[PDB]
Amino acid sequence: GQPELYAENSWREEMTGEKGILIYPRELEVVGGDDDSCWLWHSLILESQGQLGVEVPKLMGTKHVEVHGRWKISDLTPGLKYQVLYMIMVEDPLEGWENCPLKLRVTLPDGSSQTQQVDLCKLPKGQLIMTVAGYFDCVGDGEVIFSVIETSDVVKKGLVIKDAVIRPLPP
Amino acid sequence: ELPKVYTENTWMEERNGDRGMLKYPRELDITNVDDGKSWVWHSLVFGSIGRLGMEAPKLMGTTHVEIRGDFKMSKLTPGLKYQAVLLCMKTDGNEGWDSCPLNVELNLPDGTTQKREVDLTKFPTDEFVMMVLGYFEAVESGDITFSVVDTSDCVKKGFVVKDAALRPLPR
Repeated sequence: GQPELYAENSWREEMTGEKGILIYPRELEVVGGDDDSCWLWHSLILESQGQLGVEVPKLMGTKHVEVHGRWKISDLTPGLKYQVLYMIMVEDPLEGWENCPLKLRVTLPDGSSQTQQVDLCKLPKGQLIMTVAGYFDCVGDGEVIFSVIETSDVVKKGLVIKDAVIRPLPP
Repeated sequence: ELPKVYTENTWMEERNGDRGMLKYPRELDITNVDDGKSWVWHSLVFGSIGRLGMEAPKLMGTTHVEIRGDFKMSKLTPGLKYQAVLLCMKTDGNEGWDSCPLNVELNLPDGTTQKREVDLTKFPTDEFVMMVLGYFEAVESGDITFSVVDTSDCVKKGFVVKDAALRPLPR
């Protein structure tokens, strides 16, 4: 079980060819990600399979939650509508999130922004959760930037980021 | 060695509770996968920094390709429309696919069966494809099974399985 196989973190829809992207959190920009009192990095396990091959950060107690991803719009399939997702999980101990929803944001090269909010206190703990950060049309150039943010004046813990996903909405 | 985050092989959409599920290759039934010759287990490495692998099988040379899996309807969202997929990759150096299509079947609890033949020469090389096993609307109970099979005389090479998934239609 030793030979390694390196592969691009992407997929193509079979019938129509559109490209989707997965971004693992080691390739995101995690503010304080190198500080174990802020984020502590874990191996993601599924007991019946073994390691899933993803190092995931768990929030350990910081007031400043800021995670950014980015992708070249021109690297995706032209003319399609795309959706940006963040796959997350909450786990005990959870703290600091009451009335401070996690903010998800997509910003486009024209400067426009879409923000969603997720109340972490209402999520079932341990479940992998698909959250929608926003939508964009694959036209033009530049980078789409997709973030999760909570910077209120309160220590937070218990959030795990599994990955970000940029997926096409094909016919 | 990293601390662990344990998962279940399902996910749920934050916005409405809709559920998906998936199975990784050690949870699939792959004929002869441990024979040391037909398939070889690789460490499948996605990402470029902080890389961990997942154990995944690569087809090394056999005439007998038989991949099967099953899912519980009760783990899905009743009434929701699903797409069943196999995330797989045709690799550089593949052989035998010119005259041997994969026969794909998705079997639903109501006794119905969806069949198709997949021409792997039309897949891109060295990128994962979401191969479509079928489409259905979930009900309360029952077993979903699928098979991807070819046992023809042609010696087949160069095919990696990542996972099988039942996902809500992307929207």
